Amino acid sequence: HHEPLILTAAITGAETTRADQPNLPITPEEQAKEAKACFEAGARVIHLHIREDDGRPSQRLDRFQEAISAIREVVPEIIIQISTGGAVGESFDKRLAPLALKPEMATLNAGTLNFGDDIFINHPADIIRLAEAFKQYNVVPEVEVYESGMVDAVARLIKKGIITQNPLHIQFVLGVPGGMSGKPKNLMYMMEHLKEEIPTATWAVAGIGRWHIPTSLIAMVTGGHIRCGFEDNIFYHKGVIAESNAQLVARLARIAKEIGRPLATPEQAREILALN
Amino acid sequence: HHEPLILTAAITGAETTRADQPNLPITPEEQAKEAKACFEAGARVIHLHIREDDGRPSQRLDRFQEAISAIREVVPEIIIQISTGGAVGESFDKRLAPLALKPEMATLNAGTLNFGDDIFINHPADIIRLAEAFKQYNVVPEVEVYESGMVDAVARLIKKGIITQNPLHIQFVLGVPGGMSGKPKNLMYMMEHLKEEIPTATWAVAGIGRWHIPTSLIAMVTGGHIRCGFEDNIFYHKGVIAESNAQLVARLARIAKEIGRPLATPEQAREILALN
Amino acid sequence: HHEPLILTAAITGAETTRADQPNLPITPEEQAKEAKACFEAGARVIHLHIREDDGRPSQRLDRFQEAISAIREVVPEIIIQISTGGAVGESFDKRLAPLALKPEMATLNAGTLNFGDDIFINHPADIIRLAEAFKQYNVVPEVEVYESGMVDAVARLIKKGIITQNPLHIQFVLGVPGGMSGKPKNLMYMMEHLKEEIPTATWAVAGIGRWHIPTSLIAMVTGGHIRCGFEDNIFYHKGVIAESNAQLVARLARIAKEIGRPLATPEQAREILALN
Amino acid sequence: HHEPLILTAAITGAETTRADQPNLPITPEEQAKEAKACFEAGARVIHLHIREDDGRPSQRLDRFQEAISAIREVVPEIIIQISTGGAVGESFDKRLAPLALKPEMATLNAGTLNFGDDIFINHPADIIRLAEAFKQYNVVPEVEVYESGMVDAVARLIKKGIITQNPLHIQFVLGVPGGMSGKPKNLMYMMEHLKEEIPTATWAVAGIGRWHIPTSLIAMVTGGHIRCGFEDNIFYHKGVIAESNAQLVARLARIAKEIGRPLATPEQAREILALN
Ligand SMILES: [Mg+2]
Ligand SMILES: [Mg+2]
Ligand SMILES: [Mg+2]
Ligand SMILES: [Mg+2]
Ligand SMILES: [Zn+2]
Ligand SMILES: [Zn+2]
Ligand SMILES: [Zn+2]
Ligand SMILES: [Zn+2]
Repeated sequence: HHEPLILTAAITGAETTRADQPNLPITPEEQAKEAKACFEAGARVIHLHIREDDGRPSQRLDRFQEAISAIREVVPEIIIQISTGGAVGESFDKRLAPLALKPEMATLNAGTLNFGDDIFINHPADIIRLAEAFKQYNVVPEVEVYESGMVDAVARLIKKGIITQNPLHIQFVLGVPGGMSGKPKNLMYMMEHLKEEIPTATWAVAGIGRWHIPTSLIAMVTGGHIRCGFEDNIFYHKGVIAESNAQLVARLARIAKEIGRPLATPEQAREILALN
Repeated sequence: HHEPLILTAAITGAETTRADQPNLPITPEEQAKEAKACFEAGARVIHLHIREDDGRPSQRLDRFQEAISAIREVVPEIIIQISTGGAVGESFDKRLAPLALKPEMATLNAGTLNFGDDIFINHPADIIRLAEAFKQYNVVPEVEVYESGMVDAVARLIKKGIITQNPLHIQFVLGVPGGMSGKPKNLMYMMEHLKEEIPTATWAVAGIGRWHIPTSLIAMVTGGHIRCGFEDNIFYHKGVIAESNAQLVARLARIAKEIGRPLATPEQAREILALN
Repeated sequence: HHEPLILTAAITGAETTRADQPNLPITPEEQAKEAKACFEAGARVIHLHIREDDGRPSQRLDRFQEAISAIREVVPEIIIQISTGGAVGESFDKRLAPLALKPEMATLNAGTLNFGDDIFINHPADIIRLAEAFKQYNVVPEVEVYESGMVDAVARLIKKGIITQNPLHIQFVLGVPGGMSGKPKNLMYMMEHLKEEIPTATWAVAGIGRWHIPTSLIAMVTGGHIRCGFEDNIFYHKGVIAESNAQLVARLARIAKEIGRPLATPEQAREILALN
Repeated sequence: HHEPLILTAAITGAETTRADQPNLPITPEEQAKEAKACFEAGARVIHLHIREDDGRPSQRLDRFQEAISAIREVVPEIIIQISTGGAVGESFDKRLAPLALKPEMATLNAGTLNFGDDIFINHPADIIRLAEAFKQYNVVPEVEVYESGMVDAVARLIKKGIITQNPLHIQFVLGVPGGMSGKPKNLMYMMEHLKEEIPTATWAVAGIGRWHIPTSLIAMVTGGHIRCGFEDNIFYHKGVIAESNAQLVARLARIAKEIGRPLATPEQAREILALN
């Protein structure tokens, strides 16, 4: 718990509505304002989904460029990580295309799983073509794993030379209905499983909904990094809607200050994530 | 390791070929002969997939009835458990239909996962309609779980009253490329996770390929039950093709005898699995 | 994590020196002042060792009565838990005798271990006669466990009817040089091992030195209770001396408030610990 | 699980009686006969305690030399590992002295624990002087661990350069009343904890009494080595006395042959244990 802590803010996502979370940033300007407040509260990475002005999820490259430019202009030092997951059911071609904008980092979903009432599909041949696109556009991946078997699947892609990023950054996404939950036994199992299978990988955790607090506090004291935000959780407390993404980031920064864990500077975040 | 041991023989499966495993039983008569040898070697359950005479996987109800009748006639006491998984890619309607034959037991796959180069699809709405069909035809399920999150998903179906079977029998299917592996850390994690989430559930393990021996020896001494067979593993030793499914069953029976774990009688197997 | 949190303050101990920790309470008056400040900061239990005015550890019943009375006079709501461990090397007769003062609670050390440069001795026959004295004097024990095997040893005393207290309160004491450390894998293992062996037991954790923060944050989100204080840790941060025991308690209360875990009232602490 | 398996036979011990186990070897001639039968059954190490002709435990160097010479004369290939634990209650000077006989290997008990009705004492200063005697006499240690905290204590002696043996061989001694039990969760925890704290250490497990089978089957498939014998367990099955130590060794050799795990040759056992 003395190693620097990287906080990611997943500020928008594909499914959160403005009716449930009135402070949900939808436009590039709203997303830039939120990103500045999150950076000042301690966030070093923004996990970015884009929306049309009507709130529907978007995959348009011009809209992604608009949001990336707006965020970059308010906080040049923040790391802008784009989502290649998008909205469940979106075509894989549309999910892959924004890598052509050459972001510093982007997500790489490592498997298929039932996801609420639907299926989040990542066909093995599509995972390989996405992994190949990361190499061609020189984008560093954040590999998203929702279950134990996805760690093994990623290890096999490393062994075959399909994923060559080293060190590799994994994010455990815990709490999806259909995926592994965020209970402490599970996060401890996952970090130890990852250490066995991909020994040099670094990791972060996203705890959906009620799992935000248990995943965050374990990650605090096990060297992991943490994601928070409206994409994953709109509540500050049970039954109490959050005021902003920055409010969620600031609580994690306050707990890190209480326990003496320093927040990573932008330079340290880029060094840990091998973005230089 | 003093509790009775139930051995399941998965004798055929959907993908194993006769060229790789010349002793693969394909016809109902061949499957009955294998089932008798497996029963005499210690198996109390047969996990049944059917094939056409040309070796292609089948879902025909008349072919399922032919195989069930042939096995029943050689060993009336064996438990015949039919597969509702079938061949990856088969239509869900064809996978569900054989429950109408009212077998004593059948498999119920609890989630979707990448499975080798393809996806084994179990849409959440199809899992619910299959669970409903088990109730209507008074069939006891064996719930197949390939990942941690599938245990939580099954617990939510129990909470909603969609799965009412109690005690419920779970089988951990470990070693699929895309699913959780069969390493000892994983089987220990899964039995403890299941005890937390579905405390009265019983369990078995199927260790695909190289995971057959590690899963079997852990299950031996943790009270679990074991599945073996050509569907999951065609080798008796690394690089040494097995002579029969009964050879694989007999090794497990010999190890159980060495350590003093009794094999379940047919009556004990039916009592543990709540088939009476 | 809405379950009430009981904070224990171990304010003095037997070995801490005022040379290392200038604000260590030594006398009954100093201990009463600290106990009131700890109670106001959120502590519901004081774990009490006594000292002579010169700072030497004491086992005298008149001195224990002086300290108990001084604390009760200024903060009657707090639970005063006396130590039967005392200073390593103390005679077992002197360690047992203060149970005759009929405190609400007292510690019951469940095994022997190397403890720094010495041995903390708890002979099996002495553990049994101490367990019998808890029954004789109607005192509730807090059972101190430093290793996995002490949980099994306590389970055997329960089976034999030597310990009949139900529910039983266990405290994991982690970080002793010679005992189990406070790394997160260990505290997760211990709570799970205790759930298997003594399913109805409640638990707390004391994290010695550098293990204070990792044990506290894991206990926060797993339903455990927490001990802090100069007996276990004199530092607020690595290389930063704590200002008082109440400063350590207040940090835990602030983290609990951040995450929405309520602090137990005195009535709830007595109900959970079965002190009524 | 193709890694060679080293079997140790702990043939006599200090406490086993011929009244409970009529075929217990007591004299040097009896111990030599048993050692040859154990070697032929697959054992590569003899863990040696000596007795007087009346069955009383001994620490005499002339009696140790008699037993070592008798075993070497009939089976020179076996590794003779002497006990420095001896009978609980024995003086530390008498326990250390036989290292002057310059055996190939000897045990090094890494902590104190309650042991049945007594205490097995290993004062921290005595552990250090024993570690120094291993260097003085050029003997390789087998470090005996009964609890998690003993692994940390050994790691601290390595850090201080008190133990310089590399690779270090640890034996987990599980099932002592007072020590960690041999349940599968515990052996999995211990091998993983040892991998975190002493990454290059090799390990074996001794499962006392009823824990012999669960520890052996887990070690079989996790790369560990196994100890068996009358010192730890006199029963072949629950309520079935073992016929000899070689009968216990032969069962482990049969299970290893069933699963395809080779037994170490004497040369491989000396290479793995760094005895050349
Ligand atoms: Mg949708
Ligand atoms: Mg706002
Ligand atoms: Mg196919
Ligand atoms: Mg044949
Ligand atoms: Zn996303
Ligand atoms: Zn099948
Ligand atoms: Zn104390
Ligand atoms: Zn011994």
